[PDB]
Amino acid sequence: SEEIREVKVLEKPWVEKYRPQRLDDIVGQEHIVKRLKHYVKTGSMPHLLFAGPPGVGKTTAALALARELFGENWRHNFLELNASDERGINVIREKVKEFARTKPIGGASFKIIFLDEADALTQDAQQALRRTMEMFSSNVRFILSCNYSSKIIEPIQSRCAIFRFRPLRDEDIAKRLRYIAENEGLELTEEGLQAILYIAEGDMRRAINILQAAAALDKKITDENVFMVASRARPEDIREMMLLALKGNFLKAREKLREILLKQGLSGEDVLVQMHKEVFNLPIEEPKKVLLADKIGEYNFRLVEGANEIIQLEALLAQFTLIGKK
Amino acid sequence: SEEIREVKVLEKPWVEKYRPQRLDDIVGQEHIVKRLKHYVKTGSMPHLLFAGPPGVGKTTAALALARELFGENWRHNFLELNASDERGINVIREKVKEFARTKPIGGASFKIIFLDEADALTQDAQQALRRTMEMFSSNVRFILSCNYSSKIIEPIQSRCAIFRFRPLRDEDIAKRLRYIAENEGLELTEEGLQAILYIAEGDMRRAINILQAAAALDKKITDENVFMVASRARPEDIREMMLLALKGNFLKAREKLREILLKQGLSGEDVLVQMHKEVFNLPIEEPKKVLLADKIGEYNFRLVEGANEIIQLEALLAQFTLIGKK
Amino acid sequence: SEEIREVKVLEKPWVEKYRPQRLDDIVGQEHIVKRLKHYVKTGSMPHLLFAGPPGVGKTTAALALARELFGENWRHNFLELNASDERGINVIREKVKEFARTKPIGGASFKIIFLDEADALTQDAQQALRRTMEMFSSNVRFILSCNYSSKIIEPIQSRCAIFRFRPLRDEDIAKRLRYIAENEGLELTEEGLQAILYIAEGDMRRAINILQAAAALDKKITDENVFMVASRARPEDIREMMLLALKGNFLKAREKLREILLKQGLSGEDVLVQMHKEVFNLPIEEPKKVLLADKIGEYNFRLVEGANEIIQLEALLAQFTLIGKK
Amino acid sequence: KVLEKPWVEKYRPQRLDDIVGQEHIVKRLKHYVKTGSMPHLLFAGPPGVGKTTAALALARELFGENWRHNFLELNASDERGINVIREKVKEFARTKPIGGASFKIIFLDEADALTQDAQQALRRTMEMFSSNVRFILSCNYSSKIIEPIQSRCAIFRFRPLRDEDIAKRLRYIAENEGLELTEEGLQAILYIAEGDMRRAINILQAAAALDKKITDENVFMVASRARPEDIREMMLLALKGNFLKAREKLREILLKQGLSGEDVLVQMHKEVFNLPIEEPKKVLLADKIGEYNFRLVEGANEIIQLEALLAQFTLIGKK
Amino acid sequence: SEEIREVKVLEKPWVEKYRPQRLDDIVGQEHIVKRLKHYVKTGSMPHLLFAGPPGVGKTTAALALARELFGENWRHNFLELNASDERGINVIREKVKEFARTKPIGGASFKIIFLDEADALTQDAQQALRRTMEMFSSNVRFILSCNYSSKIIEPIQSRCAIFRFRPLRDEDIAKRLRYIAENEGLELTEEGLQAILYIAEGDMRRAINILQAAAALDKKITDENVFMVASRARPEDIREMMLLALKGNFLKAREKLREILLKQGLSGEDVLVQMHKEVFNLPIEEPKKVLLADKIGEYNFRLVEGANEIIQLEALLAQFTLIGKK
Amino acid sequence: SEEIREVKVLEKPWVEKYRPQRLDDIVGQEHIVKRLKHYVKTGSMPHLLFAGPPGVGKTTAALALARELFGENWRHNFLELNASDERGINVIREKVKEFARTKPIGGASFKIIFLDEADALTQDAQQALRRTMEMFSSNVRFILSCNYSSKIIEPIQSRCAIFRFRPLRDEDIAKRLRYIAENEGLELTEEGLQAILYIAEGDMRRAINILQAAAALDKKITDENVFMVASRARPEDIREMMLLALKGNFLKAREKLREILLKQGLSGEDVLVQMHKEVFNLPIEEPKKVLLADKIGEYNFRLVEGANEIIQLEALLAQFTLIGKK
Ligand SMILES: Nc1ncnc2c1ncn2[C@@H]1O[C@H](COP(=O)(O)OP(=O)(O)O)[C@@H](O)[C@H]1O
Ligand SMILES: Nc1ncnc2c1ncn2[C@@H]1O[C@H](COP(=O)(O)OP(=O)(O)O)[C@@H](O)[C@H]1O
Ligand SMILES: Nc1ncnc2c1ncn2[C@@H]1O[C@H](COP(=O)(O)OP(=O)(O)O)[C@@H](O)[C@H]1O
Repeated sequence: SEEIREVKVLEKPWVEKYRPQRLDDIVGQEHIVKRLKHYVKTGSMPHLLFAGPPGVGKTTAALALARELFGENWRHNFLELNASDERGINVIREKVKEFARTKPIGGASFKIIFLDEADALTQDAQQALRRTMEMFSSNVRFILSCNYSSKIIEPIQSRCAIFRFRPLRDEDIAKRLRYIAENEGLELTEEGLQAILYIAEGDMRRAINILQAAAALDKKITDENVFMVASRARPEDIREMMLLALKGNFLKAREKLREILLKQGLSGEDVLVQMHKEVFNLPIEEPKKVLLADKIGEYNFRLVEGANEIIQLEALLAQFTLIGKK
Repeated sequence: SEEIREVKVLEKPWVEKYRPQRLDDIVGQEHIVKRLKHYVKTGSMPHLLFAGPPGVGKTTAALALARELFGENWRHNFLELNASDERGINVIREKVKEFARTKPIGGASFKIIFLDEADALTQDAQQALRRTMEMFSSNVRFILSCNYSSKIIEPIQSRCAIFRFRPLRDEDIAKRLRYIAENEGLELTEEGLQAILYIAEGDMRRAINILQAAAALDKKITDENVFMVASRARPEDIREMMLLALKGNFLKAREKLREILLKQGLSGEDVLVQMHKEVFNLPIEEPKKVLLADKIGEYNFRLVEGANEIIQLEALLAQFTLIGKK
Repeated sequence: SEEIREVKVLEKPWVEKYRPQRLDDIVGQEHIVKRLKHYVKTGSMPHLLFAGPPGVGKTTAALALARELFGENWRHNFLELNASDERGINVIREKVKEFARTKPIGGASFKIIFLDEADALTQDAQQALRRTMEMFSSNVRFILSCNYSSKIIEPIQSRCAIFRFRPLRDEDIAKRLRYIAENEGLELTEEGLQAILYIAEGDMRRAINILQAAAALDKKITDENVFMVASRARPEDIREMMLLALKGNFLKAREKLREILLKQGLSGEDVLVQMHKEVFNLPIEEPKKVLLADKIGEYNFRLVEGANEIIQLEALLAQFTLIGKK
Repeated sequence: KVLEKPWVEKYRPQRLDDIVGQEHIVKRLKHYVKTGSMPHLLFAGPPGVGKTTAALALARELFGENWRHNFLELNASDERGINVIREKVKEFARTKPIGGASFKIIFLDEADALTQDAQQALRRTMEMFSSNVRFILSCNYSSKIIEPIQSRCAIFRFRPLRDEDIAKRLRYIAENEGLELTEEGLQAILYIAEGDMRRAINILQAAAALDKKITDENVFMVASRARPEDIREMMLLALKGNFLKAREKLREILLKQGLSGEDVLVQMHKEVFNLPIEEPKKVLLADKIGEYNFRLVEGANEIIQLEALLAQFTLIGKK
Repeated sequence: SEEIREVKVLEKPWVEKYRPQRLDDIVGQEHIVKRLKHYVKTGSMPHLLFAGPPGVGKTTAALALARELFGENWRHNFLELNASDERGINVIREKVKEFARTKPIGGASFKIIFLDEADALTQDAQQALRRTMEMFSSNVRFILSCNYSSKIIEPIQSRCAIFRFRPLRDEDIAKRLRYIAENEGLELTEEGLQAILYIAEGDMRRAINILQAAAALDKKITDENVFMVASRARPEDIREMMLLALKGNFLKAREKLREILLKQGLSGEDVLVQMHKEVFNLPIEEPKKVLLADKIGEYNFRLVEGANEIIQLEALLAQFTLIGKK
Repeated sequence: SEEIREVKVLEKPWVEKYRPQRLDDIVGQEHIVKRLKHYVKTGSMPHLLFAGPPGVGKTTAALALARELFGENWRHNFLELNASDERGINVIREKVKEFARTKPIGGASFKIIFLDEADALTQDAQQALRRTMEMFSSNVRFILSCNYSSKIIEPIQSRCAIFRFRPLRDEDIAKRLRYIAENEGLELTEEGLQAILYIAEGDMRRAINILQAAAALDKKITDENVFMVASRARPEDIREMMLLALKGNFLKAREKLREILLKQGLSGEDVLVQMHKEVFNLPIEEPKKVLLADKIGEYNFRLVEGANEIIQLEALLAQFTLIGKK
């Protein structure tokens, strides 16, 4: 009757389907929320600037806040625009003037325009936005999302309360993953759990995206699949490949590299990045880590210029055999 | 010579003549074929993301699926567009805009678009295709081909079923080469065969294009003609050249090189890639292989850095900055 | 009946709320102001050129000169373009053809175009400007802003009344700090005051913007809050990181970088910028200072060109460990 | 009209005095007409500077209205095989002249293109019908022609034309073909041709192929070279300390004109000395331009890189 | 009915018209002449290896030898071939087979095959020659010509009598020239002769070719014409360009270079060779000559790789300005 | 016919005229020659493995072995192949089996196949040789040549009698040179002999060539002719030149190079070869010797690629003084 289990899990993004709906559902940002609640509890708040990584809270809170601030009106008093991609037409001109001119729904004191990826706007775009901002201050309240506050011109920055979102701890990312798992028919094995936490590195959205894609292959989330979904390899394999080289077993490490490459089908950059991570979890004297670190930097730049992936990766492993002889 | 033979033996691409038209006519991608058959046998499939090398199954598996799904109605329900060659993102979100606006043919529930070289798209481009993908999510199903899944933005990957195509085994490649050989009337010499395998190293397409090419020169497939069209020197020659130089006969290694570059007029990268390969077929101590591998990586970069004019030009402008303030 | 404390402070930029609105309200640069009062009480004034540090008197003085020569419409006879934020000497020349186009509002002898950072234009550009300055000379007067009168060409300078502003002392702007800090109800801690001073680097505007942003974070203007909003790290922390590297403590330097990166949430460019500034306050010989300073620029080039941030940033630390040894 | 015939082959000098800028050469050429005696001639230099103009202009004065036969014009870059160069000549310099002088002229355009052996064959052919015909070999560098042919030739080195010379000629074509030669466009055509008269005539035309009005824009547009002002700005930005914006402008240029690393590179080379900076800076830039031209060159010399690598094997070879 | 002198001067190359006919006429190769005379005087002669520069006596000697060995029969019994495959190694070993499979004319005991540029053959080729050499050793006698004996394989070298030709002293060259000047009614000025000798550096052929070229321009041989037809600028001029660049006048040096290039019409390599010849004749400190010699070597190699000449030449001049700042 | 002394000397290469005929003719391997004679005495031998450097006795002895075992029939029973020559050894494998097929001529018990450079065979290649070593062990006997026995697989080593040839010594080489001098009517002087020994440095083949070449100029072998025919300058001269450069006397070095070049007419490479050798005989610290040597190698590469000989020689001498004063 219905579609296949595969399409059922791929249709709607788990990232959205399970985004917390209230400032009390959000996690790991405890201090950030306390500040936000104060707003909703007193119907008073200035323009906001949410700085930090993607998938750690920002837009979840930008929505939750509006929700607890307008109840059933959030959707009629909250304009979500994405500066960068610019979803649609001139999503920064005639669109706003409309929303901005009308009034809030309910006894609401103001509206909210959530400009996501604001730091993607040129200095000029930000100048215009500065005016377009102070223009309807009385009616609209801005919530600017960005990677780095230092990428937003000061005129705009001085009119905002700065919030700095940081990565989330594993436990928190884990609780959410365990929940989505149970409430989806998944058999989240612990190996698969750890495999997701490690890669995700504190980015909730990222962990979810890996969890979902994983489930599409099978309801039993195994680490082997966590790795097949992300262009990732087993952290254990990457280390062996390096140690083998360091120890002096260049040919063998070339062998290992060949396997990881064939099994995972990941890119040179993918391997390089994993290499840069595992190198620091190696029983190697400090001085060798210094040399290793420099080499990874240099080879990363060679890849950027277009150098041959396999040739460069093998030349890097040989460098390891060289740094290993000391 | 061959009067008209060199007109019929090469008028139609043997890759688009002997290309499997049935999922079960595909070799090497077993577990992938299994999954694909399950789609045609349910009428439901989500968006597809095909990751791996070229000429190894990705496009024949797209067509062999359109066939088993649209019967003779494939040429009108299955569209193929190259993400790179195509003018741009817009032209892309355009051609599909008119294709996915009219229902299928033959009662098929949906039509299919095949975006080849999808990772060739910029991030912004992948943002456009993303929206367009969701826009026509009911009428059309997308099959995105890419060299690495890690070069496709997460929003799109979290909506596709991931498939990883690996290189075909030499066995299967030969099985099909003999076939095409018989039905085409060719003296498939044991030599010329091994050549094509050694050069193709897993790439079905590449192996065929070469086979057909050598045939276009002479009905009898000689490893001589293989290397000729293959634009690759004889491994024996490459190894000799490198071995001579290693012995200490630079002057002689250099003549050998000149000859090669003279005969088949290969390229710097051609020779380099062949040298990278043969380093591991030489009778030398591992430590020497370590060095040679490092050196070949280095000259690969020298070649790359040389042909990357923008990187050079910008490094120049930066030199100006350190100068214009001295 | 009142907004929360956070909203009161932010509502208007303190840099304006404490801006000498009149010529006779400026303190510190007396000799200069008096000369400016000669043009207000005479009606006649030539093209001008202000020389001095940022936020030391340049803008506040020019703005005041538009209130005593236009009345309350200091906005309909006073343009404001930034030579460095503008394309070139065309988009700028065009803006002067649309401003001087229509005679000054009311009975106004002429309008005024405050070109900020004029000495940021190339000399071929400073020519076109000199050409444009005169052509409209009649209806519009200019107030070219620069950092050094010497960075302005001859054709220009000879036509301007050179006003030079002296860098306000460090404990000088401190006055206009403890003031506003007490006039706005703030427990401006001594540390924090010093922290603002270190980052302000002689610019009052930046110093005010930092207090306002810091005050919005809490009543007590602390150092932890001056950095968090400034998007910078404690100079001691930067230097300690660089020093820790030079000494060969690579591993420790890494963690310092991680901490800074994690907590303060800085950007690679942010870090690289602070590294380049704290490298000269190092208990190190000048020769190493220049080398290190160039390495920072080398790795930034890599970043500008697409290299991986954490990989390169750490590679840079290793260069430090390596350069320390030599 | 419109574009019936290339201004070049149309407004080409017919007399040795119609030629300008190669005075030392013309004076020597008019000594041949004056005595009716002349040896094999060797013309070396760039294209569009006077070589063929003189070849024709000379043959006209040595044969008069009757010179269309006493002048077999050939082009060395012919069908791979000089076996066609001995039969076509076997009968040309076998048929003595009449009406003209005591000999015939065979203008072999681009003679420095022949291979060693081909040139040695031309040395016997040259000597074969020496009494009948007289050769006029045209080349880029006389150093490409074998000495046995250089010693038998009177050598003339055609230099690039000066601006004043080229300019006026363009004018005497504009004011007779319905054209407006403004100042922005003139200084433009000149700047790009760098003394090449054929080029400055193909640029004047192509730029007028949009309208008689020759604008500095129509000029750079038709041609490849980018706006000197742009290249110059980019460098000043860079020099001024604004690497980011310069990088930006560069992309522009490339994105616009669609040029190569070397074209842009030569253009930079040219404007460096045309910059408001002190001399010492020009020293450092000059050095830096050379360095990067070398990097680009080295990067593309696949033989040198490969042999450098084999030389390295030799090193690694010694255990 | 005569011809203009310019015409009578260019009818036949003087290197030929005046090439010595007898061994006794040959100059500056005393000892060699004697060895060869002993062959004609005894009818006994082995294979020969003539090593040395071009235009100093090798060919003349080979010919003069034939003339004395075969009288008028020298053209019949003496065959010259350019090893530099004036058609291809074999299609040259073929021409020697036809020529060798026949009896000598006039009743002489053997014929001569004079190989020009033997040292231009690869080792494989030189190995084939050694065979052909041994094959007809009884009928033919080979005279192999090379720049350096060390470039000919030992097997061949052992079967030959080595003759090491040297450059000719100026006196020797002067005589010949003044002789030809006498016989051609030219005015060889002291200066013109000094120029010719300077430029020829001992190569008789070269000297005579310059004389001839210059005579074609005027019975009066002036150094102005010598330099002009020899495509070399005068020493004093090259020295000026260097001293100009060396004292700080880079812009001037460039100009001078421009003049030389345009005036005399040299090449990039021509200027470098001249600079190398003249740099040691400058009133400069030894440490500077050391840095300049190193630079000329570096730039020579850049030209060898095909770098742009003007760009490299100006860049080299800039190096003179830098080195110039003691 | 009665040719002059010279023609008689160059009649045939002395290396071949005096090639050791019998095992007692061989010089310098006394112990080995003893084992070899034992085989001829008993008419039987196992497979052999010759190890050591080139031109020191391996082939010579192998041939001398075949001559004594087979007498006049050696050429029929002794086959010599080169392992490294893959293509040829395969396009001749048929001939080999043929040699191994037919019985030994003259009634001898077996034929010998001499595999030169047997250590250029891979592990599998060596495994296969072993197969055919046993296969025909009854009719043919193998003599494998290599640089190191350690490069031949244990299996194959187990089946052979190992012989380790060592370098020859001046004394062995000098005795043979004396024998030839006597058997040719030469006046071998001490200076001449020591000169030869010095130039040949352990190479018997080269030593004989130098002697023959010198005998062709005179019957009295002087150290003057030896250096000349060998195209080498006085070793003291090369050393003095380099020492002069190193002390900082670049100009004197240059003068010396001039004198040398004036006295002989060597090539850039001739000089570099000698420099490369004499640098190791300078009273210099070893690390310097390695620098200088590397440097000569670098400049030889420019020369081989077409650089200007004299310009590079001078640039090289400069590099010496730059290195010295450091
Ligand atoms: N504290 C959190 N609690 C629960 N889910 C979270 C939290 N932070 C992020 N997420 C998840 O990550 C996704 C990314 O949105 P968000 O956190 O606002 O970051 P961004 O600014 O990159 O959009 C959300 O859809 C949500 O599922
Ligand atoms: N020693 C010499 N005596 C007389 N003429 C010489 C001598 N050396 C060179 N020449 C002249 O230089 C020309 C070059 O020929 P030659 O000396 O044989 O050198 P190559 O073998 O390089 O051609 C000859 O035509 C001859 O006129
Ligand atoms: N003892 C010797 N007596 C005479 N000549 C020798 C002797 N040893 C080597 N040679 C010379 O060296 C050449 C090289 O052969 P050989 O010594 O067998 O070494 P390889 O194994 O490298 O071939 C011989 O042809 C011969 O000219």
